Amino acid sequence: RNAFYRKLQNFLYNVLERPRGWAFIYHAYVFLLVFSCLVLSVFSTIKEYEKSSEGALYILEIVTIVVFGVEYFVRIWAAGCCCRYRGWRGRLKFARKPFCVIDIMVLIASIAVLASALRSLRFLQILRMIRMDRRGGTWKLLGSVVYAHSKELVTAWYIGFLCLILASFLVYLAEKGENDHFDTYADALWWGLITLTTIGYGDKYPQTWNGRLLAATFTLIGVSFFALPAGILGSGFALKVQEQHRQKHFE
Amino acid sequence: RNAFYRKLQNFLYNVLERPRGWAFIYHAYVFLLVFSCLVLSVFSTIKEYEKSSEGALYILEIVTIVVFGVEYFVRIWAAGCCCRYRGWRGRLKFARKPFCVIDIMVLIASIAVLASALRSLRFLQILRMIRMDRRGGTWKLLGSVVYAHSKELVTAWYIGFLCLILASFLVYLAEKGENDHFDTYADALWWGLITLTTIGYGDKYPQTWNGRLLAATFTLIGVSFFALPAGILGSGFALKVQEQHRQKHFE
Amino acid sequence: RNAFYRKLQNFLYNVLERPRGWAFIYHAYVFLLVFSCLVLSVFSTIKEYEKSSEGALYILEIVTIVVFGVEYFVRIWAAGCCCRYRGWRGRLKFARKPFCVIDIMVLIASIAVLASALRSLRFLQILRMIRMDRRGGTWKLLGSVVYAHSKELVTAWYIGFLCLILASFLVYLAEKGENDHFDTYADALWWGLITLTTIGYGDKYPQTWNGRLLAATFTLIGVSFFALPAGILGSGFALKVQEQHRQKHFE
Amino acid sequence: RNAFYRKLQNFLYNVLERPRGWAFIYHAYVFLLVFSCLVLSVFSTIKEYEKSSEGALYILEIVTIVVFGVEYFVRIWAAGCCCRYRGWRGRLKFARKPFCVIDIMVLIASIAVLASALRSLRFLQILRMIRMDRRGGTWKLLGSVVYAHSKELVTAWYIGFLCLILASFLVYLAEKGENDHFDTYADALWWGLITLTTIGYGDKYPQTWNGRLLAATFTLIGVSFFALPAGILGSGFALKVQEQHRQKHFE
Ligand SMILES: C#CCN(Cc1ccc(F)cc1)c1cc(C)c(NC(=O)OC)c(C)c1
Ligand SMILES: C#CCN(Cc1ccc(F)cc1)c1cc(C)c(NC(=O)OC)c(C)c1
Ligand SMILES: C#CCN(Cc1ccc(F)cc1)c1cc(C)c(NC(=O)OC)c(C)c1
Ligand SMILES: C#CCN(Cc1ccc(F)cc1)c1cc(C)c(NC(=O)OC)c(C)c1
Ligand SMILES: C#CCN(Cc1ccc(F)cc1)c1cc(C)c(NC(=O)OC)c(C)c1
Ligand SMILES: C#CCN(Cc1ccc(F)cc1)c1cc(C)c(NC(=O)OC)c(C)c1
Ligand SMILES: C#CCN(Cc1ccc(F)cc1)c1cc(C)c(NC(=O)OC)c(C)c1
Ligand SMILES: C#CCN(Cc1ccc(F)cc1)c1cc(C)c(NC(=O)OC)c(C)c1
Repeated sequence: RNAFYRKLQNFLYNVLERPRGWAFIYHAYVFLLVFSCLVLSVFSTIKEYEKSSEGALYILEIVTIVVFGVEYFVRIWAAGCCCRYRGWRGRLKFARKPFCVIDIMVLIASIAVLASALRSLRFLQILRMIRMDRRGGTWKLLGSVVYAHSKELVTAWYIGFLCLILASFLVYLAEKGENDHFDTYADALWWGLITLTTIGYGDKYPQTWNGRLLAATFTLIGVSFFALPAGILGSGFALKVQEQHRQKHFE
Repeated sequence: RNAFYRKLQNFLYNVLERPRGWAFIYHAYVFLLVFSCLVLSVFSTIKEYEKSSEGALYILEIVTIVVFGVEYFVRIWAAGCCCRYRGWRGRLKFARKPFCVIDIMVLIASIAVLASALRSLRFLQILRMIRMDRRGGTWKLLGSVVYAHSKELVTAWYIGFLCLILASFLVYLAEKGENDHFDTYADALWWGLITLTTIGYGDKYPQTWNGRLLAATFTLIGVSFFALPAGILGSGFALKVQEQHRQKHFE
Repeated sequence: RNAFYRKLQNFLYNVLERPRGWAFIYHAYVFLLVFSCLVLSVFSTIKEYEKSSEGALYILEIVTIVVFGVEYFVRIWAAGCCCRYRGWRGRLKFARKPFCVIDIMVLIASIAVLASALRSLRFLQILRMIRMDRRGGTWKLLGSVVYAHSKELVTAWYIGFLCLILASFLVYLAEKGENDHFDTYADALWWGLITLTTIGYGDKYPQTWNGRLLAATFTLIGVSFFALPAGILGSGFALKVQEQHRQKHFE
Repeated sequence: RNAFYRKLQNFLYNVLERPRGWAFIYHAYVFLLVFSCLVLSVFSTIKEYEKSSEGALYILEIVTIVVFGVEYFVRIWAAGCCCRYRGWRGRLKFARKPFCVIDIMVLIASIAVLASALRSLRFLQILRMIRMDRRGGTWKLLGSVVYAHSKELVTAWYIGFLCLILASFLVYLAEKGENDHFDTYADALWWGLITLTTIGYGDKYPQTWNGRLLAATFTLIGVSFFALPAGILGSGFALKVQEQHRQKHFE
């Protein structure tokens, strides 16, 4: 009874460790559970709906603690699949990795919390969401694509900042006394930031003909130069996928 | 008198079934008719304009029922073009497909409705709009492009969610008591969602210097990381078109 | 004295007709003049600043009429450069083209107007702006790129429309009586259109927990599926430039 | 003691002049210092927080003056690294370049200012931010990419302007008397500009059924044709990076 043993250990370590396919289904389900916990906590932040929120949240938190403990133990057991971590010493030295210790300390802290502390619960929940990666692949990919396109990101940032400063100063000059919205340069800078991002709250906006005339040009330039970085990064990601796919199809 | 018979049957089945060219003109016209029906229903949802809207909608609904019935019958007849569905048995077994039964049940239901029920009319109208595809090609193309770029979509979603949570929490801390807009963490989360998408209703916005200072950075990051997915998918679609066009030109 | 004659005629026809380089400077200057005329008319639409607006606009309109007449006559004269239009008969038959007759009728109409009619001035000014192309190249390029990417434009439009309808209906159901903003389905549709485009006026927005909860998902999907078409078309234009540049460098 | 001399001079000139790698760390730190100075000035523009703002700003301005003077002198000394600028005459003729004279005059002016003048401080601070490039590389790259994609930028601008004019005029006609927001054509143009950019202040918006019906189409077209330029430029930048990277990898 060792062929089935090794088969199961291999498959379980592969699914729980770096997955590639349908193994993501389990990760999606556990993510959905933790997300439901987070949403219930957010609902518990209110007074009207506090009752039902805590009623569900208590049992859901117990369930997620049970699930996380079981997952951690099965991961520790299946760690013997890799040729490096073998035996008692191998599994003992496996735990020294940052993420395993993070997991064990996290479940210890949350079990202590559950057994005015909701702030700690929020912190631990967002930290668990941070833990979802477990390998920093997202950060590495983002850093690679950002470094590849550093020159254009820098030029876009430079020109956008210059346009923001110029537009804010000109509008502040043109509407110093005729509009109470722009009473200090800080207010004009806030207006420029909120308009060149196209958020447009509406709390501030030019009213004199000078301000509207100057905006009709400077906002037209600034909106594009503020949307540029997202387009650059999206095209970078798409081109990287294209090149990777063609290269992998070659070999 | 069978060469013309087969010619007409072939051409009509090709036009009514998968079209490639000017056949889309008829589809566009029928879509325009159903869209006019939908708009008239929306106008009939109001009390001031109920009279004229209903007066037009009755006859337009009758016309569209007639058109859909004629189209269904001619499609059933022309189904004999394909080598698979032939004869009485072939045409009888043709109707078992999901979309043909959907069409027949749909026109039956709408004719029954026309012969406080406007909710059913709305449901059936949006269902007809769903039926416009008839092959799920849109869904398949979207799924293919999404699967191809899954890694970058995931990284963008992860970083955007983290930025949203961090910004909302920091602003909520900075404006707990000095601004009545942010009285619960749910309100801060709503503000963050509405600002990082650049919708910017204006119902909530920071007013203290802390909130504005923290936004000036976190919204700058979050707006880009929330615009990223659309750019990624658009570039994916464009690159897919380029590769498909070059490949088809090769052969 | 015929080498200089032909040299000047060739150069002037090339600059005035399809330009390629610094010839665009003259076009830019004339565009700036007509744009100034338009802006002065817009200022004349107001009562406070009517005086100075008309004072400048009268002389500017006279100047632009003079310039347009001179340009039309010199174009007619230089039309003899092309091997097709030659001599009296050639130049007479040249005028039959749609744009030349448009220009002559336009300057006739504007000279008649200048010699409560400001509406006609606005119409003729926007028409002159339309005339700026003179070849429909913009429309042809747009049509080509749109036709190339028709399938993805259609899928994006389909999914975006479905998302808009679903989100609007769900929010209307969730906020029929608890929010006076959503009192008819037309209002909910207007809100959905204004939110999925990220315009976000703020005149309408959900207030109940149901509406906010449903928006937190449906707007996240819809904003991306509404931004998709612009990204698709921009990537199409960029890829077309890349391919054209490489092809021209090949030959 | 001349091998170390030349080694240090070479390394310092390379780091202070065109950098390529970790040399950017020093530039980032000096940028952070000047940015802190700017933010403190902006805070000093207010009356409530003037005290602490000026208290920090005085010493920070002294520190930045010291740093800039030291940097200028060390740059002048290290200029001897280049084979062109050598000796007393070489270093003397080095200063004639626009940026060196700009820097020396700038530090002279700021030292004079520090030894109701805050407007001059703002001007000199934004000018120092302008000086951050020192080579105009950002402007050259932007100009190159803009020139490469000139045709599509022009077509997008043309169609977007036409759509803006048409939509504004139609909405103004449809809401001349029933909505006080649109009382002059200038107001309608302002509304169109603020809506087609998706800024959406909310100060103006259609209320009659005509205006909403016409917007539901014209804004849908205009939003895409106004977002087009940023997407075009972003894709251009990404494709330029791809081609440059492949070409450099070739050689
Ligand atoms: C102003 C501006 C942009 N920034 C700074 C910046 C970057 C990203 C941000 F998110 C915020 C601020 C910037 C601009 C330039 C030209 C350079 N180049 C340089 O100094 O080399 C001599 C550098 C090193 C930084
Ligand atoms: C254009 C413009 C403004 N800037 C530059 C800037 C910022 C702060 C300064 F103090 C000075 C210059 C800018 C713009 C965006 C969209 C982002 N976010 C982003 O790129 O996400 C990927 C950032 C990080 C900076
Ligand atoms: C937080 C976040 C994003 N999401 C979830 C998500 C995705 C799309 C949505 F639209 C909404 C939520 C996410 C993030 C990561 C790193 C992973 N990777 C992983 O767990 O493998 C170990 C997965 C499987 C999902
Ligand atoms: C960035 C960001 C936020 N997220 C990720 C997210 C969402 C919910 C969570 F609970 C957790 C993480 C996000 C953003 C967009 C634009 C979309 N829509 C889309 O991509 O359409 C193609 C989706 C589906 C998710
Ligand atoms: C709903 C939706 C989109 N539209 C219509 C549309 C297009 C552009 C607009 F700007 C507005 C409306 C649409 C959708 C599909 C699936 C098809 N395909 C089809 O019928 O072939 C069988 C067609 C022909 C049109
Ligand atoms: C997604 C979405 C909505 N739709 C589709 C749609 C429109 C009307 C219907 F009645 C039905 C379906 C849509 C979206 C945009 C941005 C545009 N404009 C554009 O693409 O400019 C290039 C158009 C022309 C249609
Ligand atoms: C209207 C419009 C766009 N513009 C002007 C413009 C450009 C950029 C701006 F930011 C602002 C205004 C424009 C349009 C066309 C067709 C041409 N072509 C031409 O005249 O050749 C005969 C030119 C030379 C300029
Ligand atoms: C589409 C549209 C409007 N236009 C064209 C236009 C402008 C003024 C006119 F008077 C006439 C035509 C437009 C749009 C944008 C985003 C920008 N900014 C930009 O591209 O940054 C890179 C500019 C410079 C012009």
